[PDB]
Amino acid sequence: EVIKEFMRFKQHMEGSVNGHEFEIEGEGEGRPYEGTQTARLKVTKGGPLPFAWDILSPQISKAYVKHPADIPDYLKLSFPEGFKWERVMNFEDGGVVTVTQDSSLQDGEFIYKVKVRGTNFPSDGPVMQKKTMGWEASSERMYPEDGALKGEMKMRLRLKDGGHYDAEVKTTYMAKKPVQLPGAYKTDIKLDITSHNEDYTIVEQYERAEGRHS
Repeated sequence: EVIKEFMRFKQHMEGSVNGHEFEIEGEGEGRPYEGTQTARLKVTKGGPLPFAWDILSPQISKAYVKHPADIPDYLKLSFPEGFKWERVMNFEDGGVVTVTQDSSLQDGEFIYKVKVRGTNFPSDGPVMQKKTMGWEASSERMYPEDGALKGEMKMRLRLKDGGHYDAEVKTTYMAKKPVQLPGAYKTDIKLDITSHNEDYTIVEQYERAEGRHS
């Protein structure tokens, strides 16, 4: 079986937010059938970033989602060739992030390449002023459509001030081969930033994700 109980990944991310270009490299590890993983990220070009790390954190791994045996695990089944995903996050204040991502399995390790584009964040808003404080737990509504797997969710970012800053998120996950699509279900996800240096040029994260019937 190509996906072992323990799997590492390597990751390259590039992109721009509000005109600022960056690159990040990461390495992570986790237990795909348990839905858990951690990663060490570092900003390798464009640091320090003048925006909140938190808009980048959900772009850093859906092979690590626990599934019950009766929900086909389309994204695990796609390996070793892998899958691609594309996402839009529409933030409440008009900011937008679009993502394209490629996922493959090479010599026992997952390989991620991510391209992130964000724009129209207000300069006095919480993203450009770095006033965010991590994501509340999300529930992604998963469903087959057009021969792909889609996910929808409202994600909420905590704010330094006590409130929240929300995004509507839409993602399309497309396996490189037509492995078995599931029926509709939900995935419970919680992502934590477990360590960072002051300017977030060195960051660690943890995520747990588990699918269940809806």
